[PDB]
Amino acid sequence: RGMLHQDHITFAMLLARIKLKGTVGEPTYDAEFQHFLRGNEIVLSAGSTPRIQGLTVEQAEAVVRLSCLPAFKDLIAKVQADEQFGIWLDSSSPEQTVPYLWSEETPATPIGQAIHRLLLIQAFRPDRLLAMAHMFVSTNLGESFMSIMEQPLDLTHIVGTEVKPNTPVLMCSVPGYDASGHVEDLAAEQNTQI
Amino acid sequence: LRSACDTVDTWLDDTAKGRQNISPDKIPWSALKTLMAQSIYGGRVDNEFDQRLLNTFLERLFTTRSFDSEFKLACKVDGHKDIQMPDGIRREEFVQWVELLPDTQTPSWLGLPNNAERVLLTTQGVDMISKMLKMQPAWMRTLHTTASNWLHLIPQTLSHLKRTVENIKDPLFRFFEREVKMGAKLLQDVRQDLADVVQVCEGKKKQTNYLRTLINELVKGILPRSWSHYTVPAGMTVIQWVSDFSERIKQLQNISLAAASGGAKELKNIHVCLGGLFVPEAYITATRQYVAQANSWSLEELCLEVNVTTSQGATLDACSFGVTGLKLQGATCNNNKLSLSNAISTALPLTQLRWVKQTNTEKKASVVTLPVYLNFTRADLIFTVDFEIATKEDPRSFYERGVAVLCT
Amino acid sequence: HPKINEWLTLVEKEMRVTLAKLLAESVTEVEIFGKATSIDPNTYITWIDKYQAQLVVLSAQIAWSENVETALSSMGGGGDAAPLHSVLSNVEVTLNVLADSVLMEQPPLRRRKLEHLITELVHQRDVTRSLIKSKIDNAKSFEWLSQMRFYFDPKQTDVLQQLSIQMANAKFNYGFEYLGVQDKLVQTPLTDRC
Amino acid sequence: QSHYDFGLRALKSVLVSAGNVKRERIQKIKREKEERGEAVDEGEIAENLPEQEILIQSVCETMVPKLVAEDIPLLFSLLSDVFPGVQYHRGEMTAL
Ligand SMILES: Nc1ncnc2c1ncn2[C@@H]1O[C@H](COP(=O)(O)OP(=O)(O)O)[C@@H](O)[C@H]1O
Repeated sequence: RGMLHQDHITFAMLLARIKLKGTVGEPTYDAEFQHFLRGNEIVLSAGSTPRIQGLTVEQAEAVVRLSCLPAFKDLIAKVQADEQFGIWLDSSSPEQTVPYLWSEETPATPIGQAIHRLLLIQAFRPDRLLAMAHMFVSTNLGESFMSIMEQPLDLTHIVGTEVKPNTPVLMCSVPGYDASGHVEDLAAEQNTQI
Repeated sequence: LRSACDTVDTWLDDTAKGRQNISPDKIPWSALKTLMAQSIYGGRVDNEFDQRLLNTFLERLFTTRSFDSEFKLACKVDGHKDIQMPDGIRREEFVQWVELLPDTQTPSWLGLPNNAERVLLTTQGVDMISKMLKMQPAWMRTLHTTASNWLHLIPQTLSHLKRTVENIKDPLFRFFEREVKMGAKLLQDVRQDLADVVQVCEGKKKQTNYLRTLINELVKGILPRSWSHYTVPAGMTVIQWVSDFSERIKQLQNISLAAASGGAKELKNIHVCLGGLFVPEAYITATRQYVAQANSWSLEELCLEVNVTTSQGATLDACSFGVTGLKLQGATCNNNKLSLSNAISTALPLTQLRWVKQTNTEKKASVVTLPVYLNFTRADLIFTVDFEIATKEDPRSFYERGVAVLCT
Repeated sequence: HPKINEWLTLVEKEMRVTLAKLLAESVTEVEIFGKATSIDPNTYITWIDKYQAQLVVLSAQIAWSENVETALSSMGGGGDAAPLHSVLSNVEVTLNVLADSVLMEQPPLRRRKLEHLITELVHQRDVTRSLIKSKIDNAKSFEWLSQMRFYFDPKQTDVLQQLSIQMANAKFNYGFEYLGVQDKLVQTPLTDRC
Repeated sequence: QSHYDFGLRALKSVLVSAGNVKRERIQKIKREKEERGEAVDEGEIAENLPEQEILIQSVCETMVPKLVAEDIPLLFSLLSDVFPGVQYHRGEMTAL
């Protein structure tokens, strides 16, 4: 409630990771998350990157970086074998239909599958990363976890119960927005002189 | 929003004196549209094309046709679907319809192309990655090398134009005079400063206050304020400025060399890039003045029509000039006809600007006027061009998608 | 009233009331020049010299507004003819007389009055042309409502409340402050929007 | 130049100066015609009135003093282009 709307996904994803570390039945996923955070820093020579048909130089670079993971060792072979891959790559919302391009010796849980599709989305369609991240949170914390953040803010209950008289209500607005009217309306509704 | 609601309330009470129901035609659509386009929402608008877009939206939404069952609030939201006007007659059903909107929203809801938020979403994702990660002398030699490379890349000579009794009467000469003079002054100043920096980095001349400030700005990659004379995008580094300035000096060198030998004839027939010119709108008005003087007409009765050639180097008429480097945003030009495109930009190879006498005839209801901005910031309006849409397009859709021409 | 403030207040109030009465007389005199086909230059110049510059321009505005209002009311049926041309014609002939008056030597005060009248009648002529071109046939249409309109009510017991200025939503009363001879502005479309 | 301005203020100043110059030219012509013979007519004077010369005189009285040396030929060339034929004879303030 006191954060810019662009930072909601960051805090939600960190909460999802915290809950994931607290799950007895889930792996730690250290390598996949470490790559998701710091894989663009993997140094690779110009000649090491090949030219995969249908993928630009940036997508090819992302693919060859992501191939270092054991589950994506043969990613190039999988993407070249699948000819309808371009249809997904040019889809409006590819994150809803991420294709299975990682090798598993056991059927992974939906959470680990979410990390895998998330890495694939980052490698292939970075513009669709945020949406993918959102779905990741929904797999860890529920689909409604962000739902309250989409509704108009309810000042009544918060200032009536959650706010102590000692704690001031700081109302920080970006330029072009003013919360004075909200407070005046709130005081008018409660019949309280302000 | 409060002002618009107050206007709606006042005009509805004025038109409906307490009557339970009124015909949709009796609703003062013109009053609401004009007040919202001139006073409420049009007051902040200081651009004619923004006002045009606001007028387009207001004339789309605030008509009697909004009260029918078939009205589309938005079209081509995903290329197949469209947003339907709720058929409710009470606040509760409208709020219910709003609460039932799909969670997926694209800029096509706003009339913009779907590829408008690609860069924004990519940057937001990279920023989210950086934020998640975040909470988990040699400078003398480098500056010497950088300044030496800059001096090698930057041209050396730019001679002023030669004023003559009959040369002053030519507006093209009158404008290229300012261009070449300013270019030569900037070239000399920049070369002198760079040579001083090189000599300082060799420990041959003592560093002074001006040299200290210039070096401090150079090592951190900020464009010096003494060099910034023409309009540039705000967030541009010094490498990009050096490259652009070198290109501008080369173009001005070509202009001066052409003007020196031959006179004002090849001066009319020289290819120019508006992005490289320091004041392109002055070039536009100079060509307008040249055509007016050649034909002994007035400027206000001369209108401009643009012809995008399929190739560069085609011959030009006596009232048509050739300009290069123009980029069309959100549309493609084929056979002098515009089609709505899903690409970011399309490079116009060479366009002929031709000045002709006004016929006082209204446009053919299929002609779009497009602004020609100096750069991607769309902060400076150089002039306007006129094209004809494709066989199955809509000028309103052209306005809603922000189609415009960029000089660079 | 030997107190300075008392008789100064009396002077201000009497200035307002005298201006209101003089405006009433000016309107009842200029309604002859309006609603007519031919204007004698001599009597028009006599009327201009008799009354104050602000009152002269105000009376011209009142006469034109009433003429246009009655012409629009006469076309309430939609299919009726167009008397607006006559109103336009009236403006035209008036402007011509004014255009003839400034072409020769005039006293400075009367010259400034003539310039003010020329500016106001040019604006009225433009507005009438716009109304005719748009085929306005209702007095409640916004194309006429959007314009600044003056209404004089001679049967009002209060002289200060006799004149009302309305511009499409707003009801103003003339303040009757003595403005002397101000430098009138050209009523550009930007001025109308302002 | 930093001291150049060609906005609405300069235009309106030029227009007011043009009106004043027209009035003083009318007065001067009237006085000359009264002193030389006896024949004056408002219509004849208005018809034989060089209004373009009046505007040129006002423009050169207001805009020329601010110009730098090289812009004076440019401004006079623009005057010739937009106002062909007309020329500006600067007044001679002998007593001054
Ligand atoms: N509609 C108009 N008609 C006549 N003169 C005008 C008009 N608008 C502006 N001007 C003139 O332009 C000049 C500058 O206007 P000004 O009030 O200084 O604007 P700002 O407050 O933006 O500086 C004024 O001297 C004024 O006489």
